[PDB]
Amino acid sequence: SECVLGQSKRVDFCGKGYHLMSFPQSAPHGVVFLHVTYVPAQEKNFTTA
Amino acid sequence: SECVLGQSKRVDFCGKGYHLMSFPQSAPHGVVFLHVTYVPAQEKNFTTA
Ligand SMILES: *[C@@H]1O[C@H](CO)[C@@H](O)[C@H](O)[C@H]1NC(C)=O
Ligand SMILES: *[C@@H]1O[C@H](CO)[C@@H](O)[C@H](O)[C@H]1NC(C)=O
Repeated sequence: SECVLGQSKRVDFCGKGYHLMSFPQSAPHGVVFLHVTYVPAQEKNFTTA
Repeated sequence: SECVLGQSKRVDFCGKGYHLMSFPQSAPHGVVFLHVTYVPAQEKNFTTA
């Protein structure tokens, strides 16, 4: 309900990183979610105020 | 806590649609929530960019 039908702000609920969308996949006696997430990379130091 | 005392962004948690607010009602050995919800209607196709 929260990952597939929507976008969840809950941290590490629908996968690590910032959630974008999820895709359900069937399995024997279960369900498999492919949690697409946005992971930042290669940060840079900056002076801030 | 989440539906009555506040507004829930969780999809299909506090009712089917965009949750506005909920109202609790007591019942024997349980509780009843009246989930007020905003569901859109009257769609119209439009070209987008
Ligand atoms: C920022 O600078 C500190 C010390 O100069 C260094 O240890 C750190 O790795 C730098 N971070 C990045 C992302 O370059
Ligand atoms: C939009 O296009 C579809 C094409 O199948 C059509 O059925 C529908 O009536 C159109 N308008 C609405 C109400 O979204």
